[PDB]
Amino acid sequence: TPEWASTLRPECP
Amino acid sequence: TPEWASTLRPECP
Amino acid sequence: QSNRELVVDFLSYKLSQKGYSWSQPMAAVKQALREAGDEFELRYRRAFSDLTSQLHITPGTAYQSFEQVVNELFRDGVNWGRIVAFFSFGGALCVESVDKEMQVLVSRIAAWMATYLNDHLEPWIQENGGWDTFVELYG
Amino acid sequence: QSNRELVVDFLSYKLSQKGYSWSQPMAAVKQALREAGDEFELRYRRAFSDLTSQLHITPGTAYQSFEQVVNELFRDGVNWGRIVAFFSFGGALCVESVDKEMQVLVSRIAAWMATYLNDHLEPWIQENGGWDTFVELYG
Repeated sequence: TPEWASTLRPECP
Repeated sequence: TPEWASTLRPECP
Repeated sequence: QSNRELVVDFLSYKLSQKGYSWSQPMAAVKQALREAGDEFELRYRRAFSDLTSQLHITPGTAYQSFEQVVNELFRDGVNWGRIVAFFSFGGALCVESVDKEMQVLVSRIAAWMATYLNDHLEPWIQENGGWDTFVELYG
Repeated sequence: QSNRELVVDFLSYKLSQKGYSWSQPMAAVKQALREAGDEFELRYRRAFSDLTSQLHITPGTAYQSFEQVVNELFRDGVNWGRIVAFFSFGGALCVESVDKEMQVLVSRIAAWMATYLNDHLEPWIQENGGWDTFVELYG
């Protein structure tokens, strides 16, 4: 989801 | 099974 | 609910997706039990109906009435065919409940059956090799 | 081998035979976790492979090595996405173990994942409404 995807580190459903 | 069936009461895989 | 069953489902899905047919741990027990219960209900209808005719559930029925009927079924000893009948009896109690618009009773019947197995049948099952033995003898 | 898993499977089967579909809420959880893991591994492959590169399981790997890597995954807090990554991580370890003909490690990894969920993640899961919240948010 967009809300989960935004917790990735910048270097990295 | 025959061994399961043999434990039914006479009135009654 | 159960983290363990979630883990086992996901790992089996992932392995099978990659080309390794894995199958969950109790898949063979479930299949053998379903098969034996189908055979019991089809080929031994007199024995099936005798057992089901002994209890009718209402929302006020207590576990003790279920346990009363099942204790009678095992009075002359536990064996695997009587355990098969206990499952078919529980299943009949569920179908009857849904037939009379009391679907809420299904999860209560499941809890009764799990309780009876854990309290009354597990010592014999484990003594006799566990459910894996059931699959080895009849699967 | 759970008596309750066996009971729920038999009743669900017997009910479907009469035309009744007993809803299992964990069935929706299992399906959402499968789909979310597939999407994580495909849409975020760099995040996925970054996690899988941190550990390779051998028969000498101790649980504490898995726990340290997963602890780093949750270093900045638990969220449902990191929990998806955790399931995908464990599935990649199982696929690798089977690739290397070390199939016994699958059951070991499955036990480590359950231990980690129950010791580290279950209070957070409960605080956030249980696995039903995951289903509602994923679709």
